[PDB]
Amino acid sequence: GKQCFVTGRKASTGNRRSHALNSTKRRWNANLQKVRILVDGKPKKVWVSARALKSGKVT
Amino acid sequence: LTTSEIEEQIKSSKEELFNLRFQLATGQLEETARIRTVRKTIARLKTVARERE
Amino acid sequence: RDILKRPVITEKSSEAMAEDKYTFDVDTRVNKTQVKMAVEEIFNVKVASVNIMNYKPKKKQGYTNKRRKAIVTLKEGSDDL
Amino acid sequence: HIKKGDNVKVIAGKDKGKEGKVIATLPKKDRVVVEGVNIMKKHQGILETEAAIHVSNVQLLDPKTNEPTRVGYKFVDGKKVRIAKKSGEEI
RNA sequence: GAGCUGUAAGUAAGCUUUGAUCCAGAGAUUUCCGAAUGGGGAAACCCAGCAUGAGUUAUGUCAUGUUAUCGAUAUGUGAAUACAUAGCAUAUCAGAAGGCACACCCGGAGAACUGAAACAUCUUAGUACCCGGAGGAAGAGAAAGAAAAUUCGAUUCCCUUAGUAGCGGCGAGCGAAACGGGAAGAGCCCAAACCAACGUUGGGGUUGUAGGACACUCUAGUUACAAAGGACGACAUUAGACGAAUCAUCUGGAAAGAUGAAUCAAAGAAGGUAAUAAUCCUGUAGUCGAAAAUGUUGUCUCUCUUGAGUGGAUCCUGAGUACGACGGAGCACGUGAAAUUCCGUCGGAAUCUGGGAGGACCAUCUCCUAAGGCUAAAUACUCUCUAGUG
RNA sequence: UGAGUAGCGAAAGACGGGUGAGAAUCCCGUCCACCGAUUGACUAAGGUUUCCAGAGGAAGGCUCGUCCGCUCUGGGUUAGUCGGGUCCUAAGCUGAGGCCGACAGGCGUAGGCGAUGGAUAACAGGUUGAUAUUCCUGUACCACCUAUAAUCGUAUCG
Repeated sequence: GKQCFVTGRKASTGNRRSHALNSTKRRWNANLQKVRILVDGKPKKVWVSARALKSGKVT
Repeated sequence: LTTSEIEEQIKSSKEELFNLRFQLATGQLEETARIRTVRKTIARLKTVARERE
Repeated sequence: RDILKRPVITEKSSEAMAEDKYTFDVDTRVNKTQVKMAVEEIFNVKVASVNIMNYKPKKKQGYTNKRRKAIVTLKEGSDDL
Repeated sequence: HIKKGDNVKVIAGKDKGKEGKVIATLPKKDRVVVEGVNIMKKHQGILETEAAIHVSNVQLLDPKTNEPTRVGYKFVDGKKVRIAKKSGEEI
């Protein structure tokens, strides 16, 4: 249970390359932040991405 | 009849079978063909009573 | 009820212990309280005591069935089967 | 094919040409016991008894001329009947 | 249609033309463990609450039903704390759970021995294993496409193009596509502008040889996509029935063999029978049959149903999206002059006189119209069926 | 083949009777010898019918065998009080919600499970070829039910 609540942004997997072009598996996490947003019953604490929080939002 | 069908199976064909099995164990019961004949009589009585409901 | 299966006939049961004690074979899921009520209803006797014991399967390739024999002691009345 | 108590003739074997009455039947194995056929000697004194032969070794003679023949089924009546091949007369 | 009581010879007692056994389609019964679910537990065991019942002078005992945990829906729903948006209790539910087919399908995650005659880029390989979704198939699919012909016109699969173009410590090695010939073949529904109601969907409308809103001429389809709920006739599947034609002699313990004379064929496929059988047996060719239960369909029934819209000033489409930079992955193509496609992090367009593509990039021309969804057939595979084949 | 070769797993036996086709090896008796903080008498774990009786000698028993923990047939385990469940809890192991994790799943609260410990009512004799605080005889105790009599209540149970 680690993903944006307003979107589906999550982490992915890739490679780490060196000068000699050696490969090593790594992860690409997302910029998650704990925020309290309005929900129909009451506000709660959820994980919201920083991309969704841009241009304004309700908290 | 509902009651007659029950009465015939409970007191008869059940206590009657009790004597046959009891008599055989003691070693004084011939006519072995009378046990299976009564065993299947109860099976038919319980088949009509279950479908008649 | 249909809890008794077979009377036991042996030297220990018939020649001895038969003066006032009767041995039977009961179901493998009945306690000694249900054997006292069944004996009286079928044999019209008054039971005073009831002992029970378990037997395990015996290899004979396969094994014989398990048994449970009970001994009842009557206060008044006699079976005389 | 051959019913109990019918009259048949031995077509093959050591007693070819011996009329008899079937007195037993073994449909599970297709064998039939015919009186006077396949007598055997057993040890237990010596009690002579009749063995069973194959059902394909006996034929049914015609009622009119006693001639070995095959059985047919006309099935005119509600119950099917056995009809002699050589003559329509029922066998 | 006369025998029967499994494997199995016996020893017993019995049933059966009042038609037993046996075969097929429907119903009844179905102990305990096991997702196991009243609570425990060393699976097949032990110990309880509630309600209703018999039994017993009463206690002890017994029988039949109910009581797990999570979800979506009623009802009450008074705490910190005088709106209340914590908890907390009862009610309803063909709602979930677990199990397979060393097989096929999509997604997440992801090696090594080996080859390069060593070895790190590279290869073995997105292979083995693991996990999580399914379905009888899945997936993909109605052009922001392929191209350069006086053009074609959704997707998938087969042949060919071709070991060609190209990629590569340009080493080892990897490896296309479009045209052309085939199998199969139908396409549709939403958002928006707008017209009526007090964040239920009610109308309206769906796109490039530009559409719709807005102004304007004016008598069919079927639940396999395209909205979906039934009533109505015929073929097959699961027990069966009828079914042509041979007699002697010799050698044998036994004839079907040998020796003679007769026969049937829309039947000379086979298997048995005391030895090698078209005519002895079971069958074959051919021709018939279904209480009752399934499946495939055909008919009327049933529901649902208004289509061409010449102007054309004003209005409408899908945004933190398209795209750029940085770090990665994927396209035959290793960052390379790398277009086209994706993920994480930041910055951030336009609005039909618009926007995207044609292998960097610009101009001209040509072809299309992204940021919403659904869709059968041609293809892959075989636990286990019913007929067969070498 | 080696070869009728190695070996036959710590130790005291002798004789007289019995059985039988067959006796150094089985049964009975009398002497002798060995252990005796013990090779004796009871009991947990583990094994799972090896326990008793009659009948057997193919194979198994490192020889023999008439014998057996071997083969066949039929038998044998009795609890309100003894040891465990309807009593408690250590370690530890599992935990409604909850916290954290690519997927699985990892932690953890209330609550439960869990003796090797705590609580807790029976003793002495007799009897079978094979069971005994269980069966039997003689005397006890604990919990719970039912009916009938003592304080002539502003008690009693928590």
